[PDB]
Formats: sequence, structure tokens, C-alpha cells
Amino acid sequence: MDLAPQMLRELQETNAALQDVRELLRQQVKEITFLKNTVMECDACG
Amino acid sequence: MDLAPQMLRELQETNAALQDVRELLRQQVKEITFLKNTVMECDACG
Amino acid sequence: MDLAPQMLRELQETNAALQDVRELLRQQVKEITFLKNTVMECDACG
Amino acid sequence: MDLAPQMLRELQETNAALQDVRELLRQQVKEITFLKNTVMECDACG
Amino acid sequence: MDLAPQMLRELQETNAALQDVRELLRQQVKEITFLKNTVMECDACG
Ligand SMILES: CC1=C(/C=C/C(C)=C/C=C/C(C)=C/CO)C(C)(C)CCC1
Repeated sequence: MDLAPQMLRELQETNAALQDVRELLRQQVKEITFLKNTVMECDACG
Repeated sequence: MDLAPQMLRELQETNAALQDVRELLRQQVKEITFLKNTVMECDACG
Repeated sequence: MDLAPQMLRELQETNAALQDVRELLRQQVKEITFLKNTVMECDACG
Repeated sequence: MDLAPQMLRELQETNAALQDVRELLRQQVKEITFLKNTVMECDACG
Repeated sequence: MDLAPQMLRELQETNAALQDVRELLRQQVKEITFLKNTVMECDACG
């Protein structure tokens, strides 16, 4: 019945949030790759 | 007549959980960004 | 009527999954915050 | 009304994908904790 | 009924984003696995 319009707003907010997890992950991937790079060039390690 | 309310509830339950997942990531990012800086300043490497 | 009970089962499983993912992240953040503190006190970096 | 069969598909796919993300997080923490244990007994930091 | 279709757009969208999150993670894990193997191969630790 009248519950359908909100089901939409919930599926609307489940995408707004996921969109944010989508970019914060792609950021963390870059930061990690970078973290990896600094270690590859670590004289202390050899 | 239908299971619409039980459905509406699960949806909003997916959101509240996504709320926590979104926050844990934001925090985890400040941590990996901090970590990354320490090894760039680490005397032992370069 | 046919798939409605099935659209509820899946939703409930979406949260069960997201429930473990939610508690899985909590542990990852802490391990990562421990690794940071550890690296910080590292007597070779500073 | 018709649209339930197609909506069910998208949900089963949602749980198949999430099904993978769950295990990925279980392995990511697995090695994060090994990375921890590694820097702790690391004779450079002590 | 009236909005049934609009709910299908959102679901399909969460699927797409899930694939993105998914493939981002299999990469982040691929990287963290390297960082682990590398710190283990660090001569500074011994
Ligand atoms: C994609 C998505 C799901 C959420 C997945 C998340 C929130 C994955 C988070 C993974 C984390 C970020 C990994 C951190 O290393 C939900 C269940 C809402 C259903 C449909 C959309």
C-alpha cells in the first residue's frame, strides 16, 4: 500500500551511501599502493 | 495483506548497517593516511 | 505472492551478510590502529 | 503490477556479490593481523 | 505497482556498485598480500 514510496527512499539511500563507500575504498586502495611503494624503496629492508 | 512492512524494515536495517560501515571506513582512512606518513619520515628507509 | 516471501528471505540474508561485514570491519580498523601505534614507537623510524 | 521476477534476480545477485565481499574481508583481516605480528617481533623496532 | 519499475533501477544500481566495491577489494587484498610478504622479507627486522 502506502509503504512503497518509502521503500524507494530506502533503496535511494542505500545507493547514496554505497556511492560513498565506492570512492572511499578507491582512495584507500591508492593510499595502500603508495604505502607499498615507499616500502619497496626502503634501504633498511635491503 | 502483504509482507510490505517486514520488507520496509529489512531495507532500513540495511541502511543502519551501511551507516556503521561508512563510518568505519572513514576512520580507517585517517589511520592508513597516518601510517603512510610515518614510513615516509622513517629514518631507516631513504 | 510467489516471489514476495522469497524477496524477504533474500533481504534478510543481505543483512546477515552485512552484519558479518560490519563486525569484520571493526576488527580490521583496530588491527590497523595497532599497526600504526606499533610502527610509531619503532626505534628505527621516528 | 508485474516486475517481481526481475527484482528477485537483482537481489540474488546482490547476495552473490556481497557473498564474495564477506570472504575478502575475512582474508584481509587475516593478513593484516600477520602484518601486525610481524612488526612486533621486528628487531629493527626493538 | 506504479513505482515497481523505479525500485528496479535502484536495485540494479546497487548491483553495479557492489561489483565495483568487490573488484576494488580483490585488488586491495592483492596489494596488502604484497605488503605482508615484503615486510617479512625486510632485512632490518632480521
Ligand atoms: C555494496 C552493497 C552492500 C555493502 C557492501 C559494503 C558496505 C562492503 C564494504 C566493504 C568494505 C568497505 C571493505 C573494507 O575493506 C549492501 C549490503 C548494502 C547491499 C548492496 C550494496
